[PDB]
Amino acid sequence: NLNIQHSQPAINLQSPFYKVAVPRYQLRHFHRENFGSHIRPGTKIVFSKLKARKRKRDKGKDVKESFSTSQDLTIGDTAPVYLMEYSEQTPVALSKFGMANKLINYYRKANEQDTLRPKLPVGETHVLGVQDKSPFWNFGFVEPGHIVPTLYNNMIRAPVFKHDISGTDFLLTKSSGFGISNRFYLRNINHLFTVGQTFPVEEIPGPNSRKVTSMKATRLKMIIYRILNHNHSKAISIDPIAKHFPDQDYGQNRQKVKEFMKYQRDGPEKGLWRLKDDEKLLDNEAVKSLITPEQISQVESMSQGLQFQEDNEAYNFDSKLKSLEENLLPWNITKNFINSTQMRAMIQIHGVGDPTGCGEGFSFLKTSMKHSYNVAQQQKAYDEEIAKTWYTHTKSLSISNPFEEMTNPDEINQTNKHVKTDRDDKKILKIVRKKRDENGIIQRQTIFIRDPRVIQGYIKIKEQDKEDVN
Amino acid sequence: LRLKPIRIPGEAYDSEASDIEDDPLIESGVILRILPDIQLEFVKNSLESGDYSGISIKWKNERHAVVTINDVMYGAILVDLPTVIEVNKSVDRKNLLKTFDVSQMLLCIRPIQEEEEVYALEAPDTEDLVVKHFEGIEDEIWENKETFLKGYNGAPLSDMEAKHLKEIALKGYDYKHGISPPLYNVRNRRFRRKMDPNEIDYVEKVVDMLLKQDKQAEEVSYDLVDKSE
Ligand SMILES: [Zn+2]
Repeated sequence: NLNIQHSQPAINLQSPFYKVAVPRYQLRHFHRENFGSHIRPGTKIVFSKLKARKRKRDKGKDVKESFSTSQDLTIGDTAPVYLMEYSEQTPVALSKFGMANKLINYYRKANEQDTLRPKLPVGETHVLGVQDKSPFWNFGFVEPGHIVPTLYNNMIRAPVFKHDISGTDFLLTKSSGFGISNRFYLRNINHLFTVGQTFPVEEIPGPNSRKVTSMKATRLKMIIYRILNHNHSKAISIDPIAKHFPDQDYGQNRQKVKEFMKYQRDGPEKGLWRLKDDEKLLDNEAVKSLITPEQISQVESMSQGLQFQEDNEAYNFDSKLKSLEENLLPWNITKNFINSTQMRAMIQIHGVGDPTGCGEGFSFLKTSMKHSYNVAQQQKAYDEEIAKTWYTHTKSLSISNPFEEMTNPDEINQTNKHVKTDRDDKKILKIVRKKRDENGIIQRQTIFIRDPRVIQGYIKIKEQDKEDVN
Repeated sequence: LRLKPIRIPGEAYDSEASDIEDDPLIESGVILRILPDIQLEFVKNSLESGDYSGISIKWKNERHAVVTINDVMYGAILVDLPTVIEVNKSVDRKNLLKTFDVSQMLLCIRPIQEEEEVYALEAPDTEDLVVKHFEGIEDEIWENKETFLKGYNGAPLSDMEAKHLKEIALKGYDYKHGISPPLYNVRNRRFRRKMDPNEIDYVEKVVDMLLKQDKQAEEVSYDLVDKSE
């Protein structure tokens, strides 16, 4: 079955793995952490032994049963490890701790009479009928009698490509928690896959999306039900909920609660809140289902776009490049892809929007339509360019030996070959500073800033700073 | 003693739940690449035997470490991969569960006789994405990188580090290739060019240092001028 079940820590939205707001560092460096900043210099790393994973333990067990605690998701065991290396620098969405992906080997029957059910050493074989639609919609294909291995989840779908790990490569992991202080493991890599272009199953939310704004309210419903289920009182105080929203004052805290609870003026319950029974109390176990880990991960992908947008606004002197990023914002891009998937729009397929820089990927930017016989002509060229790009894409990622299969492995991208290093004005920044110092004479320094990235940042602050008005 | 991590109010979705783990398991990791020496075959055997006594790693610096294998001492540099790598585990062969992400590689370079040779070492197939394409103004960039360089948790530089300060702060740490074959030279080949996060951080600091000097002065003024002079 293609039904996705995550581990328990994932469903629980376990802290610190899942947060309401991540620091901007983790937005700026997305799923990219500095391992060297968290090891104290002089530390001697000695490797510990792997905990044996009994086959009987996970035999005929569900995911959440197989992984009940964060300790079940350790790399400090003998369970095979799969490394999914993303070809995209900025994939649509990634998975957070505990979340499950399905490795699906799609096989399509050559004919109705096809009895074959091919098995690859890893992943689950899923048979596609002859008239069955493509798992990659109209942008990818599984040919009859062919297998196309695929990364499957509720957020994205992407082709994967198994490769050999260099015999020099190993996985060094650092583990701590469960009453135990940090220790290290050194493992062989069982499997290595290159993940192809990520195709969104679901849109990435926008900044002012009602889906995002409503999460704050849902996080409240959440806590309210939990507190109620604990005391059974059906009448509680607004005091223990307020500590979960340190930013909000008495007025805000009250206002937010009245979307759910009503105030008791007179009685034994006076000075307390009962929930309007227009809302039905959920048990604690079903209260977890109110927010999915996919939902959170989707918002972080959104916040990454937002962070990169404002990181560009301040520091990017390149007008043309800045404008490109604005057109590549994930909430837009992903949306247009879902449209094109429903024949409600089209994508450019090539050019600047291609995340590869060569022709080895898809551009998701929107293009116009599409007369009568002229649209059938354009459609044919469209459907052809798609298939053309798809096979170039999959062939490019199926490369075992770079130097023999690639045209020029050491070639340089268009966008990496020619970069704009100067302003439009070709000007620089001259700063004159007068600082009374030395316990004496006023000193004057004159400074020149040749870095257009700094120049742009300096001005933008000064510009907004120059306003103390209104 | 085991230090139980403190939760900050308003930062969690699992608050008020009973299922809460007090001390959850947090894991991080990087790729470790060693040279195709006769010690590679030693490592393979070690992992097979389960005997890890012949392998140790001394971390000397944020990006510099010493990998001793079978009494042979290796200089290693921690480099940033252009790709993000999801580490998954599976008991199913079918259902893959996410643990942590890998975006770095500890890269063995050459055998060394003394530990402080690592700082003089240069990581192959690496560049400096703060400087690249801006090599004209690289003099202006470097002196800021020397200033900004700090030790563990923002600590002042060691006597060791300050000696090799020029090498440490100015060498490239940004690796060219992914670990998978198709992603060879992916950064220069198969990436459409974007602003680098480590680049943005640098730009941000420079802007800040310039404004902090503006407050420390009495009268200040800035003007956009032509390249002369
Ligand atoms: Zn601990």
